[PDB]
Amino acid sequence: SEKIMEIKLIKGPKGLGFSIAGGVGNQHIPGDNSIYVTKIIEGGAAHKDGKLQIGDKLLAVNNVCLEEVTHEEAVTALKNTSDFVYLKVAKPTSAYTNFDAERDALNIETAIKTKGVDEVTIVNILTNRSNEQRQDIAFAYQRRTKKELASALKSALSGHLETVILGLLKTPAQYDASELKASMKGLGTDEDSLIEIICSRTNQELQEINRVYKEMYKTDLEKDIISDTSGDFRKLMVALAKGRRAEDGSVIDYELIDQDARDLYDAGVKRKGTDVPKWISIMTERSVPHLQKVFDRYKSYSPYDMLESIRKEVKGDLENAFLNLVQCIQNKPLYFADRLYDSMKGKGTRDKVLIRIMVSRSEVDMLKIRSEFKRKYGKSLYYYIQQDTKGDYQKALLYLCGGDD
Amino acid sequence: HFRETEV
Ligand SMILES: [Ca+2]
Ligand SMILES: [Ca+2]
Ligand SMILES: [Ca+2]
Ligand SMILES: [Ca+2]
Repeated sequence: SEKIMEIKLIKGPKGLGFSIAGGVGNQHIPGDNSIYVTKIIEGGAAHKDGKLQIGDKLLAVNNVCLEEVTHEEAVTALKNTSDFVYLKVAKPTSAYTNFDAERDALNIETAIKTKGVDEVTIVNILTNRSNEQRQDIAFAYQRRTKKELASALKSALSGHLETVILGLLKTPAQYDASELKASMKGLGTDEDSLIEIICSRTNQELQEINRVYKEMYKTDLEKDIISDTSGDFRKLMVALAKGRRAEDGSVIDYELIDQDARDLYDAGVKRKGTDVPKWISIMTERSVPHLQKVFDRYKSYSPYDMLESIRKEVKGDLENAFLNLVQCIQNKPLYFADRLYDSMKGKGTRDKVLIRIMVSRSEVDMLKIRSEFKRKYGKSLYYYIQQDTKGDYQKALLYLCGGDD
Repeated sequence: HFRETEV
C-alpha cells in the first residue's frame, strides 16, 4: 500500500503553486489515468508547505474525487476551490526529453563502436528506460547513424543478453507477435508458450497483437493457430485469441453468476465425460470479475474447486490451457510468479520463459509479481534471478525486476 | 502531445 497523505494549503494570489499532468485521455504513464504532480512552483503555497513533491498522485481535492477524471476535469476542480484547499495525495514507492533520447542514442552508439563492445552501458540505459522511451531511442539512433538500432545490437551482442535486449526493443504487440510466431514454428507448437501468451493477454492487448501479427507476417494470427493446433485445444486457443471477452460491466449479474456455476458443474464433475464447448464458451466470453465470482459460486455446487475439476475432467494440452487460464483469471501476478519460479527452480534455466516474462511484464505488473513471489517462496524474485543467471545478462534481468524485496 | 497545467 502506497502512503496516502493529507496536505492542506491556502490558495494564494497565484494559485496553489504546482502543475499537474495525467488524466483520462492524457495519461502521464501508459495505462494510468491518474493525476500527477509534475512541477512545484518556487515561492508558491505548495513549495512553502514542503510536503507535496513531483511524482505525487492526486486522489482528491475538497469535495472532488480526482480518480479517473479527465485532465480538464482535474484542472477545473483545482482552480475552483475555496481558499482552504485539502488535498489527498498518494506517495510513490518520467521527465524524458528529446535531449535524453538523443543523448541515449549517442551513448549507445559509442558503446557499440567501442572495442569489445561496452555491454554494461548498453544494459544500463536500455533496461532503465520504458518501452516508449526505447522507441524514441531507436528512432533517434536511426536518424543519427542511418542504421537500425536493433540490427546494430544484434551484431554487437550475443547469447541470452542479445535475446533480452532485442526483445526490449520491440513494442509490446510486436514482441508478443514474434513470440507467438516462434511458438508455432514447425509441426504443431510450443504449447506452453502459446498458452502463456494467449491465456494472459487482455482484449486490448490481443486486438493490437492481431493487427501487428498480420502486418509483420502477412497472415492472420487465428489462421496460424488453426494450422498448428487441433481438437478442443485449438477451439479454446482460437476463442481466446479473438480478444472479444465481455468487458468489465459496472453491474454484477448475480443470476448469471449462479447459472454459469451450475452449467460448469453440470458440464463436468456432475456427469460422465465433459461438455467441453460449454466450458469454453463460459470461460472465454464472461468478464474476468464475473468469472472470479463464478469460480467461487461453483464451489457451492461442486465437491472440487475449478482447478481440481479441470485436472479430473480433461487431460493433455486442453487441461494445461484451462489450468493456465483459470490462474490468469484468479490471480495473474501469482500466475507469472509461479512460471518464473518454475523457469529457475531446477537444473539450468528455462531462459525462454524467464526472458519473455521479464521483458513483457516489467511495465505491466512486476511489482505485484514480486510481491506474490516473495510471499509464496520466501525469497525475492531478485534473489532467484541472481542465483540462476550471471554477468550482464543477470544485470539486465535484475534491472527489469526493478529491485530486491 | 500531453497536457500539463499550472494550478
Ligand atoms: Ca563487453
Ligand atoms: Ca549475433
Ligand atoms: Ca466426469
Ligand atoms: Ca536453476
